[PDB]
Amino acid sequence: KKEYTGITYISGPLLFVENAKDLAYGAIVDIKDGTGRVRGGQVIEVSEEYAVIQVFEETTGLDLATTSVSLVEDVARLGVSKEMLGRRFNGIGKPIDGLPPITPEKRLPITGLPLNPVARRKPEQFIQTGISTIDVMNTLVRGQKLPIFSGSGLPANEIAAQIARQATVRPDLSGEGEKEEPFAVVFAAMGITQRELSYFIQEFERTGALSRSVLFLNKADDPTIERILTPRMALTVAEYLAFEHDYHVLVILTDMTNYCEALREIGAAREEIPGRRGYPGYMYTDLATIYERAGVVEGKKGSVTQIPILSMPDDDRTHPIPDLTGYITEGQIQLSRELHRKGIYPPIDPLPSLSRLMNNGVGKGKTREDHKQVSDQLYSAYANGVDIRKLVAIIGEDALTENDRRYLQFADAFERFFINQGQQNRSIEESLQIAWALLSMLPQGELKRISKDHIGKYY
Amino acid sequence: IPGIRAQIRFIQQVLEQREREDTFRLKRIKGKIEAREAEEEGG
Amino acid sequence: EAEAKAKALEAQYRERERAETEALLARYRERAEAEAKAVREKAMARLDEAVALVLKEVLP
Amino acid sequence: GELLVATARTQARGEVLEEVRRRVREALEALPQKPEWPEVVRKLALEALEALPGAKALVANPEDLPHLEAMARERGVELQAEPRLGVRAVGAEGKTQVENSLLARMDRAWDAMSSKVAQALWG
Amino acid sequence: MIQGVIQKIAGPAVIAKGMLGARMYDICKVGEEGLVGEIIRLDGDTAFVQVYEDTSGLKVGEPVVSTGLPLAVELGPGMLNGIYDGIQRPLERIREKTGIYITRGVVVHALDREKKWAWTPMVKPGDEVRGGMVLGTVPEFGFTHKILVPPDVRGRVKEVKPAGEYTVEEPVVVLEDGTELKMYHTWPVRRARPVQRKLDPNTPFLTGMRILDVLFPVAMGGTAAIPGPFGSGKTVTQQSLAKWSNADVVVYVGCGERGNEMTDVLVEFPELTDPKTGGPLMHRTVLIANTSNMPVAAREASIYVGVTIAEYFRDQGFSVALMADSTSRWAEALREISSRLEEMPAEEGYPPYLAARLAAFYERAGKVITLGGEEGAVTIVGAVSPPGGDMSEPVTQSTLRIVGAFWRLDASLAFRRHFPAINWNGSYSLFTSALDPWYRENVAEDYPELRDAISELLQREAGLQEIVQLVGPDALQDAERLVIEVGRIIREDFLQQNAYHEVDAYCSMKKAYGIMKMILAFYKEAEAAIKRGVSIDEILQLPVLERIGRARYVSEEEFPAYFEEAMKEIQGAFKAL
Amino acid sequence: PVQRKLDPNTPFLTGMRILDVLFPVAMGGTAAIPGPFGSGKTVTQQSLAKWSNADVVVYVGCGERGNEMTDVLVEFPELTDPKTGGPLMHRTVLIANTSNMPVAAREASIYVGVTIAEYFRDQGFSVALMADSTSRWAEALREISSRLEEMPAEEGYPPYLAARLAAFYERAGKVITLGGEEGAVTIVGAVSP
Ligand SMILES: Nc1ncnc2c1ncn2[C@@H]1O[C@H](COP(=O)(O)OP(=O)(O)O)[C@@H](O)[C@H]1O
Repeated sequence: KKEYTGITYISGPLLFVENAKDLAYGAIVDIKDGTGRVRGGQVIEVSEEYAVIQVFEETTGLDLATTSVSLVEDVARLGVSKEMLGRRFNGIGKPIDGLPPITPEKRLPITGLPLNPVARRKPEQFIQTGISTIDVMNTLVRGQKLPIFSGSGLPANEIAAQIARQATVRPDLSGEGEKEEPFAVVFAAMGITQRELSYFIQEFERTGALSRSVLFLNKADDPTIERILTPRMALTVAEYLAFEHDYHVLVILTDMTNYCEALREIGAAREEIPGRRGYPGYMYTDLATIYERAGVVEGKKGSVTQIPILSMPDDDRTHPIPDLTGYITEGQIQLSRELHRKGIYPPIDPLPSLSRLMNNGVGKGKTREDHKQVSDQLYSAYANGVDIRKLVAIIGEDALTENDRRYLQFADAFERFFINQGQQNRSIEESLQIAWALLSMLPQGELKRISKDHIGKYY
Repeated sequence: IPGIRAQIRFIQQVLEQREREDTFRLKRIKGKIEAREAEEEGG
Repeated sequence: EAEAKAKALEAQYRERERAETEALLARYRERAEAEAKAVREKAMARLDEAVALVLKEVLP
Repeated sequence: GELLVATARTQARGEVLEEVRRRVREALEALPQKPEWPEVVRKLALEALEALPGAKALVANPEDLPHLEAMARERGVELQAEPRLGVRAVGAEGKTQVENSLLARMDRAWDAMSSKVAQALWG
Repeated sequence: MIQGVIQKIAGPAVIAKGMLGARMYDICKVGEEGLVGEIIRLDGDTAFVQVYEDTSGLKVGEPVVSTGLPLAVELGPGMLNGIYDGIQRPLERIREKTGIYITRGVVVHALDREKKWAWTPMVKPGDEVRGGMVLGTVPEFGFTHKILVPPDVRGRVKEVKPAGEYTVEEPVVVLEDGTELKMYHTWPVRRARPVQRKLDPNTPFLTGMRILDVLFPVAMGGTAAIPGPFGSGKTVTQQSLAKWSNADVVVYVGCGERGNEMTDVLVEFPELTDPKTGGPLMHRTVLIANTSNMPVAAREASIYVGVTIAEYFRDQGFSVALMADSTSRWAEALREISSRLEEMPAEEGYPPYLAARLAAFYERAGKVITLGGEEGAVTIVGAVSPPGGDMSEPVTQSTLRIVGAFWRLDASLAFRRHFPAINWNGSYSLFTSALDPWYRENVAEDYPELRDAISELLQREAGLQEIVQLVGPDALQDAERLVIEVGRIIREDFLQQNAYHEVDAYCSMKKAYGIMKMILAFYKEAEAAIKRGVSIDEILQLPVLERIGRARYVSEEEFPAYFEEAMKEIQGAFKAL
Repeated sequence: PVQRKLDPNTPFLTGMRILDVLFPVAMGGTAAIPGPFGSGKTVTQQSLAKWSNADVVVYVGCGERGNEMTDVLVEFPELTDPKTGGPLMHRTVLIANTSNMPVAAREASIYVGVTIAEYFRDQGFSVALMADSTSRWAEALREISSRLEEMPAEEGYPPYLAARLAAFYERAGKVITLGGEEGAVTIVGAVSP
């Protein structure tokens, strides 16, 4: 354990300590002083005679007189036990499960590069969610990165772990079984408040719903540094689960706003040459590089279904942060204040919201071939009706014609009844039923973005 | 509409160019500090 | 009376549900304590060897 | 229920594994006074001595260093000072001061093979 | 500690010498004007001075000798009642030694180590005690403050002094470790107190108002926020909260302050009627004032001092009511550092340590059960000055998902009668859904309903608003002015609150409730009027609208019967016509 | 080099009427089309090329998303070049770039096809440049230009804001190559918003 004192110069989260010939980038060592105190710091920018450590503590009860290094491990990165599954974690992951450490079946550097260009394959398989609207309008399939546009004081957060627990990986309806699909729920928060943090303990912990899941989550309280790496964990780990050992996976982020907020601090000092929003590009980089774990690799049906999860603040894609996302990611799923206010569960916008790829895994008796036009039935069927809704104080349900007056009423029944669902865990087929019914209020003299044939199957 | 368009338009850019200076001013400083002080691998 | 009869169901539905699910816990927990012991017990015998081995790496 | 059982077992195995660690650790603390102990001294003393390309002196405690005669002759030709559960070395100016703690060696093998050791136990 | 005097005359952040082995962030004794430093960077023996106190005599070779320890609040008796600098210096003692003007190097002693204060033995020797464990009673008010084992300072008893008036630093238990519990302890601000375990709100704090007390009900153990613009609401919108709180301990702290307004806080608290007591609000208030003339680091201190108190108290189960006077000056205080320390800050001159300097700190506590086995409600009131004014300050985004409530302040709105007439979507307290159990019983089961009932209109009204701004009531469906007008009272008696309109000095649950039916009714009766075909005008021209118009003119007591008539007066001025 | 570049003024046949009928191409210039998400633009590039009027097909990505970044490859033999009978893939050099790619990967991406095109072109071969998110190429350039002393003291755009652009389009036409023949060097600028 290679000691080096020579701590000259202590500035903020940075630290020089002499030497730096012997060191390999992305390093970490414990500096221990007279108190022997542990502070932790990645060994960054290796100079030659010195290093630059970016420690995370407070440097008090610290003596320049006694300093050293117990060489911990430079390229430290996780082990892995995919069968350690009752695990619950904070940030990087020290047992918030409190259960005794893993068995490093393998040892995983958190970076390794994603997939192969020639590995990935365009979608072809739906996955149900336990939610209705978010399977109908925008339809979940495996290997889909669906961003879910949240906003400020909202219960996005809820509808996350909520629909989390509802979830069950499913393609039964297509003609396949469900026996050979392991379900890997991987859960990761960040920036958690006292309140929120227990809601977590409430869901998994509700019954054994950790019966298929792991937590990982770097509080605000927790250092923003360790924060950064937090995802990279389950990111990398997830590969080891499904790609290395098939599961049908669920990436569940948390406002990655935080990561980047967090990112910033590092650079703000490190003199990291800005970029737009002062924020140097590679945000660009990193962001690409994370969701490239989508696509179906050959020999693995155990492909990851991705959910990237953050909020815009002024709720426009103006922020790079959504933009970015919105350039590469396969969708968009927003939530309105109005909506929550109106008490719609899920409270998910219309036209604003969309699963970019979803033809592939649906139809064909997998959810009926008819799912297609049901999706564009209700879209336009609905959307028309909000025209009526919005012309009302001008001209009410009198000046109106019957049809459009029903299209006011359609809208009303649509929002209230279908898209609100509270906490009921509908079934994909049970979701479709509804559709029919609601549209049945309107005549087929007011239906056509489904063939009459099909509508008459469920009229 | 087009007027109120043009407003934003005006804003934006104006905000933006300021932002050069940020870096430019700060930058020059960096250069100083680093030029005098970045020679610790020499000694 | 279609509501009433169903009301009469509800009682039992909450009760039986309670009684059994609560009972299921008894069975699991009190078996959990036991099963935890049995992996301890597997070790106990061949435990010594572990210490011996571990000691051996560290010693020179 | 299955989850309650699963935790129970895994938890239980840790209590065991940790015990085994402790015994070695505890053992390593009863080592400096052993009779076969002076011999052990100079092993770790040497191990540390390799690591520094500088040299100065070889430091270890009483119940350690006095016993060392091998590298009391060799190296810095000294038995200087006292830090026991390891032997460390000094040499070539500051910042080079490297150790090899017996307990950091414990922590090396322990921290890793919490896996294979666990295999030695179960299986 | 490590000896130095000024090595290199160089700024008020100087370079000392003889300071290797230094511990960053450590209090010192420096110079001779009472000067004190902070290790704010290291270079072996040479050290970055953080300079608090002024000089106009910076030269070489002037003491700079550390302490090897860092900062500390003298916790214990004497805090309640009597001001405390940001130096935790009872400004009284200073004033008596200075004059009207403040003068430094005038170290005073925070707690009376020179007065006789009761105590009581309660324990046994040959036995032992751990942290946070009652010892005896030093008293002051019915807010009686026993003394406990200060934790980290916990061992085996050896004596237990007989009850008696004694000095605070007098030991009163000596221990079989030869150690001695005494009646107070100076304790590092920075260190954060442990607890038995974290507890969480579900219980609602009440600041005696309506907006943030039902419409955005305040949580017991809460967290909150306000950007109150420049000469545009905040300060004066913050004091009545003090005298309308269910706090165990009021903790008035203001930073950077305008002297004058604290001649309206500090010298006004005596002449405040504690309702849980009678006299000075200072019965459960300490008063911890600091100004912006008063140093930068004091500006920080202030804050971190009331944390410590908050913790100290929290242990003791005291339901901390802290309210913070805007950080932004604080932000500045850090951020001026940057420049002088020749550093690359975060954006537009924003120091880079930010998350760093906020986040842990803020989420330190809030209704959290302790090793004192009691629930300290660290109820803290975040204020912000948006100095740009921008709804896009860093400081904002960092506020996100940390407060429990947040609100913003419009100025010409407020310049009017309703200061604070604000956007509720210019606000949000999600900390409001776990109090619904509690409300359901405690007030009532439609107490949470009736608050839902308002909002329905309030945001949907926006629905209409635009069309107003696209024409206005100029032949539009009779639902129109229904709503419009409705919303008016909803802000006018229902939320137009004033201490000064003393009839509305306070507001209660049940009062608000009363109202919630008062109006409801009127609305209802309008529905079946207009549905019947009635033109709203005459519904306008109802006296009973003015009877509800006295509803901030109707105090809570009066309310029961008051309202009970109006439900009739409604129907009399409605069904009839 | 190619000797003289001559007049590209024979239009490029594409096999879909109205297109060229309305707005033809010449044979070695600079075109453009926008067309983002929804209404699968890919349609065109497939059919386009299917008939084409070039004897070589050239494609790459720069930002194109993973599976789709693989899609190209897949659609290639699906495209039946009845000229060859079989695949269009026959007369096809393929290049790629998802977006996770190495730094200068993306930067070279472009350069590749262009350089190479000339090869064939010079040999008498009508080549067929296309475009995937031309605009997104530039992203990277910004990034690239970021980490440098220099900056987009332009307006959040990499300085050399006509540099890369230039040669990219200047190079083309109805060349009278060093080999004395011609290679049609049509480009379409899908900056595709
Ligand atoms: N409830 C209120 N009724 C009347 N005036 C109020 C009320 N709340 C705040 N104010 C106004 O606030 C004004 C000053 O702003 P203040 O609240 O002190 O904050 P700031 O420092 O942000 O301007 C006072 O002149 C006072 O009229």
